[PDB]
Amino acid sequence: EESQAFQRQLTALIGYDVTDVSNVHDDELEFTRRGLVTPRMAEVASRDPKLYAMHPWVTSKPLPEYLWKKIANNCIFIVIHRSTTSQTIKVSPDDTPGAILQSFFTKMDFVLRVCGRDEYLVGETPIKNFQWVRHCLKNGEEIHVVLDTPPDPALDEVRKECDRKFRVKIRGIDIPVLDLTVFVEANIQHGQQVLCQRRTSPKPFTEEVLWNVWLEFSIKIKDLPKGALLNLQIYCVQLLYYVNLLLIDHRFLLRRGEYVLHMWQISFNADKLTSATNPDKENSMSISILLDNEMPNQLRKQLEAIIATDPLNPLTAEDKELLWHFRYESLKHPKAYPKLFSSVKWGQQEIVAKTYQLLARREVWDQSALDVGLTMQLLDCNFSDENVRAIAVQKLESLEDDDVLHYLLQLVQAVKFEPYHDSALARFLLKRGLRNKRIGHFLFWFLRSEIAQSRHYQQRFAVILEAYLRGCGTAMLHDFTQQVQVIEMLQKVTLDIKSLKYDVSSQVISQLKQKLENLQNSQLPESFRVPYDPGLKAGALAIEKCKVMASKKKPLWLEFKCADPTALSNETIGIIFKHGDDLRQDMLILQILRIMESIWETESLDLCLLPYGCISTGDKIGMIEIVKDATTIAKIQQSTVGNAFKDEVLNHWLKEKSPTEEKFQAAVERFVYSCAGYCVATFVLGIGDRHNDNIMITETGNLFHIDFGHIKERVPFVLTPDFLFVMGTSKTSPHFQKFQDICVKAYLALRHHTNLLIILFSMMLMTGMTSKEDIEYIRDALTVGKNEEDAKKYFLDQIEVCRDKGWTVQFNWFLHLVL
Ligand SMILES: Cc1cc2ncnn2cc1Nc1ncc2c(n1)n(C1CCOCC1)c(=O)n2C
Repeated sequence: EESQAFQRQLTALIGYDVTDVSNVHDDELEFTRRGLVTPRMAEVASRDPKLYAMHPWVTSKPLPEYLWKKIANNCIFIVIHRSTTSQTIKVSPDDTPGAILQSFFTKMDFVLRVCGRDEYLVGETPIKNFQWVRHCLKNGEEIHVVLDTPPDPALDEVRKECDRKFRVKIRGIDIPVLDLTVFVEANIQHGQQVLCQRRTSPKPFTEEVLWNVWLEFSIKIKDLPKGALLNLQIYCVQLLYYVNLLLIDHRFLLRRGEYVLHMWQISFNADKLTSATNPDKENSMSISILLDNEMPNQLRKQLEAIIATDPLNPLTAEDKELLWHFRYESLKHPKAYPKLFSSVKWGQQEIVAKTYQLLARREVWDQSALDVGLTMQLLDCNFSDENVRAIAVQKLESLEDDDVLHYLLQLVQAVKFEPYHDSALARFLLKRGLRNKRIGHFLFWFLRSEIAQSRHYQQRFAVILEAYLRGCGTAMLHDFTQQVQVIEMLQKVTLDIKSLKYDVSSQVISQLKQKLENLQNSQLPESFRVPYDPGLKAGALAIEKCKVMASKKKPLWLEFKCADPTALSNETIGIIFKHGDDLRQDMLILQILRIMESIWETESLDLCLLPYGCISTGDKIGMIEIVKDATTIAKIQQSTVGNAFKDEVLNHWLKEKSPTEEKFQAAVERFVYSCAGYCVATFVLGIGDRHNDNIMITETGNLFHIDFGHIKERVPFVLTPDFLFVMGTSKTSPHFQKFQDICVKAYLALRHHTNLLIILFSMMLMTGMTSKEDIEYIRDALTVGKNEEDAKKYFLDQIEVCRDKGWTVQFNWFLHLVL
């Protein structure tokens, strides 16, 4: 009774009813729901109540060289607040919050919480290892902390509880509303690799097409591997409809009986591997089927060259036969594992057996230091083997919480490549999310994003999210309810306003202010956590400061009062609500940008990127962080010029925005670093040729790219004469020499992680955006196979292309966006 009311709560939180069984041909999902109860109960039981409640955000990574330079006399200052009194305490970087709290007991148990944020400085960790402390030192900000009560862990309450050949009969296909011919193609797939293919006779394409044909395959029943798919496709030759059926179910049983599968239409892609059937029964095409059944010196040199190549380089049959024959020598190299597991003939019982016998000897793999890039390779579309994939998830177990946040989005997307709903990787995301509130918060949104707009993976993700939500605790369930109610309310307003020329009229601005006033006094909760920044609690809408922006898509500019009084400022929380752009694509790029920032940190570099907050909430809709004191490069050009570009404008803008020369000199240095940062990052990703309306800058000189939704004279990246003027070049300058030095050092630093970026990219396009040629872009961009000296000049040439193009490209972009 109250059990049923709790499920409706979950349904509203998830955005999908998990109990629904109208779109299933088996009990996989229900078996998975049941399956995940154990990992859920196991993690809820093993987590420390106190640390789970306070969620301390910490890193074990060494403090970078640039932050060591910002700390004088091995002393950090912390301002400790309480009601009206605040004192500054000299703290050593190695001091534990427990020891610092004893100093505010002798110098005249409570907890140290960051001012105006739900972020605590607790646990056996030196302050230098707290992310917020690192954040403050990075931006040159004073650490303000408040002395208050630790939150009650009671609030985190969890509610109690055979030699025959394989064959398939194709009965027929049928579409309600369609003189071309048509045929059905049947494939036995195991991780992209087609083991066996069979076709039907072409019949005239009508509203109902019957065959009653037994399609005998070459592959034997015994040779079928677990995780193999019966891919059914309809070609008219152009492909129109597809559907997948797992030949061996979640119970290790060979699939039998009658099946009526509603197929997916066509507009490679993770959506093409889905075991799910089309929920649209009334309009979709459906298919009716029936089932009822030691090594030489030279070869080592050749093998080592194979192992060394990038993850995209294809293996020839020659390469594969070499890798397999010398699998035991190959097993001694963890970097070889993806290529070795691609040399496996999975449609042969004896070979798979030998592969499993091989995996028993994982000495080198197990002992090796974790390589994320290598681990990620084994979780892509090329590996359907549960045991192969499990060895990767095993390596991920050793990632610290800080690192899980870096890879979380890609890891959630990587669930799409899993043959079965319950999987080691799904369980891993469940385990990590339940162990940490920050991981859990993002995990919620990431999964909620896919459920909202992916009919291909909503059922699988909805099972995982229900599993999370059933163990996250009342506290967080309350937080997610407040967030879901707010965003649902605001999405309605976003779409309503878009429905009402690029001119923002008086009648439109009034209608928005009218709707927001109506929500405020109605059912909008008093406060809510910011989905892209869970540390911040937003309160009431500042209607006066709210507006509709003069754009193509007409987004909402919303401003909130901070719910936390303990904030040392009366700053408002700015959020943009937008319909028209695919923000899942923006989310993926931003996640890659943060991975690049972490790669530069390893080499003690800070290229000052601004990977702003961005959450996808539904179909072509979501929210974006308003970056305070920032403007568009085009708006700076519009203020002096109008519609033509002047080089002196940018440097002039930074001068008038600077109070002192001391702050202006810092603004120039920040522009040099940030420009170099975006120049390298956008180039590698192939999203460099951009209009200056899509590039922003802060009043503090920080340059940043925005609007990554959907991406002749071309340019590697945007390096315009106005950017070069801030560096002091029309020639060369000590700033421009510093710029080229940063670029090369940054570009070469990313090339040291070629395999990682290639995998992240390969996966990003498969789950977020395309063709083989689109994926191979990054190989050329990262100059795979070239030496550092040769690669150093390559990027220096790319910079020289920008200088030789000038304003040409920018000007042509201006013409493009004005028809
Ligand atoms: C960070 C960010 C990324 C992004 N991607 C798409 N929209 N979007 C908005 C963002 N945030 C932001 N913060 C402050 C802004 C601002 N955008 N804009 C405009 C808004 C329309 O597009 C051009 C920029 C301003 O005039 N100010 C003062």
